[PDB]
Amino acid sequence: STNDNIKDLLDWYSSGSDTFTNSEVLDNSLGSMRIKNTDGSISLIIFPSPYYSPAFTKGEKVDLNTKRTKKSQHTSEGTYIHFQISGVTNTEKLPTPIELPLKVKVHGKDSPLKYWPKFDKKQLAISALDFEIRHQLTQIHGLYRSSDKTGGYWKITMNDGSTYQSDLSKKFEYNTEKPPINIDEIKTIEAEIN
Repeated sequence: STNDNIKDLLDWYSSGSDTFTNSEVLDNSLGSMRIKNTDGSISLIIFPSPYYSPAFTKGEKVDLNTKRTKKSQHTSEGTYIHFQISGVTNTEKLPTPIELPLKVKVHGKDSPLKYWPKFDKKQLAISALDFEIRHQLTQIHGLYRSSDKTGGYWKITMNDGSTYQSDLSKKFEYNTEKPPINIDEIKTIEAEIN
């Protein structure tokens, strides 16, 4: 049996993420952005962190690799609105897609990856990297599904030695999220399930 916190995390990381490329900025105020997607929908995205406050101005193009906070709505005016959190980056692509070095250990023993995607974007928000890492863990490695896989961490080590890390027993700390990083500067990503 697992506790209620672990159940919320299983629901959160087992659903998917929203992906929109080449969207256009309509408005950008403190803590949010109103974006128009190519398919005609509108995205209302919140940015709770003072360290990651997108500075894109009206008219600029951006990419979305984000998560919805609630069900989308059809309004009176007939617009389709998405409610998402974080995940806005520039539209730059890498010369050729790369494979991010992810090594996973479950109870100290190595656990091989299955369906770990390649990435063609130059920069990804840290919350998006968090979603991808944890999603692979819940779908392929059993994270949050039983009581013996409820904690651990993931750690990204950059070429200069600086690191980013998240505790798997808690939801990603959106309120203190750091700015998006260039994925081609990541030396290693390790994930351990206790």
